Amino acid sequence: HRTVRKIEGNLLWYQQLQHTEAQRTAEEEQQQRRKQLCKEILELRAELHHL
Amino acid sequence: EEEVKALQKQKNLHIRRRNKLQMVESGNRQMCLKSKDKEEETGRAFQEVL
Repeated sequence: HRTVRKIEGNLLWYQQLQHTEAQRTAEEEQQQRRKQLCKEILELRAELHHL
Repeated sequence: EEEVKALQKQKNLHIRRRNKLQMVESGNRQMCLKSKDKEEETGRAFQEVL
């Protein structure tokens, strides 16, 4: 049961670590979408001010 | 995305309210032009009394 825990928890650990690296590429797409939304908010606020 | 939806809803509200204000203002401007003709008619009736 001690060997099983060492095997499973190291696998779980490195899976979580790879999931954090794959999250960085999703963070770049999310940052691009956030820049797009902030640009759209600024355009909408400017149109609202003119209205 | 909620903020964009809120601003879109506010933009649509301001577009509708501005269109309504322009209808009120156009009706009012037509009433005001005719109320100027009325001010000239009542101004003539006032000169008649003088």
